[PDB]
Amino acid sequence: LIEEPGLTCCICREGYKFQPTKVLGIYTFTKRVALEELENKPRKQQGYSTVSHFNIVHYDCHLAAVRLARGREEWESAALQNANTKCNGLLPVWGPHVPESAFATCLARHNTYLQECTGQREPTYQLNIHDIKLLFLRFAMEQSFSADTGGGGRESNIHLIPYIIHTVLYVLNTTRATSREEKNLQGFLEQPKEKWVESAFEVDGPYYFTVLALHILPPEQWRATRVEILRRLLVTSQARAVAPGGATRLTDKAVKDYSAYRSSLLFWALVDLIYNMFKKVPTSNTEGGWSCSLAEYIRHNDMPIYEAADKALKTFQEEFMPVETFSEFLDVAGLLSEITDPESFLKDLLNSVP
Amino acid sequence: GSMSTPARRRLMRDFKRLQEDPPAGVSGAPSENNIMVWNAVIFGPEGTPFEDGTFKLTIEFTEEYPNKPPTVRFVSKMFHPNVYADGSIKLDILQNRWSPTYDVSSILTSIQSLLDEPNPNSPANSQAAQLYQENKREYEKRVSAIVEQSWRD
Amino acid sequence: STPARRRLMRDFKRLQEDPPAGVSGAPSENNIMVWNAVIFGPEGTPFEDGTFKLTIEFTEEYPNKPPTVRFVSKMFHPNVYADGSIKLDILQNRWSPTYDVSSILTSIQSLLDEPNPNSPANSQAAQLYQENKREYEKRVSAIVEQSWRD
Ligand SMILES: [Zn+2]
Repeated sequence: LIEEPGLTCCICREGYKFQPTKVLGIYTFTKRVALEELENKPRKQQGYSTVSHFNIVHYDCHLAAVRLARGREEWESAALQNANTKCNGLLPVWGPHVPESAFATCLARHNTYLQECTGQREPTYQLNIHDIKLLFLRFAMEQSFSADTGGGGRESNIHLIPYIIHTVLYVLNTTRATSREEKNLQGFLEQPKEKWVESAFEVDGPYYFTVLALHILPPEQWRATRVEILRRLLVTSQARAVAPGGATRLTDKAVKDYSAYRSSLLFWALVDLIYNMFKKVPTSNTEGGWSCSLAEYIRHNDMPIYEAADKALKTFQEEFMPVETFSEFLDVAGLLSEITDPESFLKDLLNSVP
Repeated sequence: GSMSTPARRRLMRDFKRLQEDPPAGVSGAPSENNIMVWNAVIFGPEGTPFEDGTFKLTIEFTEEYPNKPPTVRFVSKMFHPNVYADGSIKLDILQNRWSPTYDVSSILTSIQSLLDEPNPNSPANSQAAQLYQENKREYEKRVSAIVEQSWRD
Repeated sequence: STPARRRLMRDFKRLQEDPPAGVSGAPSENNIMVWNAVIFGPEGTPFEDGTFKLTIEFTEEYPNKPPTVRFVSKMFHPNVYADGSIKLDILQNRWSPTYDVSSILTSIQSLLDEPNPNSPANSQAAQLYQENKREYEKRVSAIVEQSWRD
């Protein structure tokens, strides 16, 4: 009868308003890549990086279409309902009135899909955090999203973020692994400045722990850690620039061109804009910390998040990408209220690290 | 008719979509009793020799809908390079390239636009494919014969 | 009337004419697709003296697809998630259209007596059921008492 406001399966045209217990899924495409390219090891540590055109299907409607279509591959079959852009996974989303028994069954099905195309048996949430990290880096480094699929760019993958984040929040909440990563994250922040050069070439470097902080730190805790993380991201850029292979101490501590810091600054901006999308999330005191409060917000607000994602992409695409100087970055990021000396803040930071 | 199955529930959705926002030139509806059989008319678009034609066709669904495409055939007499001799339509969207996201409205527009710009390199009617590229006068003359024949029903 | 609703009427009959001991369910006064059932804790088990109330959500795909069986009273059980949903083979993978509301409610109270920690849903509960039986029945008793409020 009526149309469905929120997410709608493109096969049956129905969503939660008529099937509030049917799991919705996002067609994704994941491939086996290296976690960190600057890892000084010969054989890079392996993970996976995923992209999406953000096409929605019920998990039953996907199986019904590929089962009745015998003679062709399951994922060659799903490409027709995925705007002819090839795919190999179906990321499940957990609706408000969807039973946890149904979502956990679909997440295991998606994990098996990841085991096949990426070869990574047992896809942990740590590997999934790196998957968000690599997806963030595709935004910040202006990399291609349609290179392996055939369609979809920043517009498509900016809406994949909250649900790719959700699977990390779900594993962090059921397995009670929040406090372990909380103490593990605080160890990264408390790293002395001698380790900063060495961490810019490690797998679980400053990029990974930034994505992790997004999952376990409230917005108030982020604003306090914004500058400290910004320092570690800036030193990461200089380390990877003056010594693209490996380094333990900063030799060339002189400020370089803005093109050397642009990747880390857009990475920082993309994370901050996502925190702005979730500025309305209840802080705590609700049967869980941040990873619980955020997971329930993502669960119940599919449409508020969609508009916030397009609003965040608009700010990233129109205001952050055209930035040419580090002083202009602090203007757009809004850090001038707490970083009063932009010229000295950089050169002092590169001098503060051995 | 209950409309309990997945199909029918979708066919009702395709009905309300084709009813409250029908494309220009086409109009369809299910049978009064069996929803698995639809009747649709496709008017010949202007700028083409099919203009002023009331071409009728029937669509037959199964309970596999929308996973499997429906069998569409022209009831009115048709002379087109991409239409077989029994009303069957040699179109990829209706056969191998069928997407479960396509509805009845998207099927009628694909057939409507197929009359305007045929696909002669992949022919279903050998006689109409050769006339569309060689003698444009005889092609638009034979099509005008089925335009008058579309009035005979 | 649809095939799923007429089948749901038959489920109500066999649950009112031959109601198995320890359970009692009925549809809502307005919606036939939403049922509410009570499962009294089996005697001789840690769930004794418990009045656990459930909800059963059906769709027009019934009885070909299993319903959404969910607990409302809080439950500390290895095969029961935090939101009330149950990890049970007959409710997910091994579902058969020959089952009904009674066969489900009976298979649920049987699971309270015989859990399946091999494929668990509450890891903290499945760990206590096999390692520390004394503590497992200590938290289950707290869930029994908790099922008495509203
Ligand atoms: Zn669907």
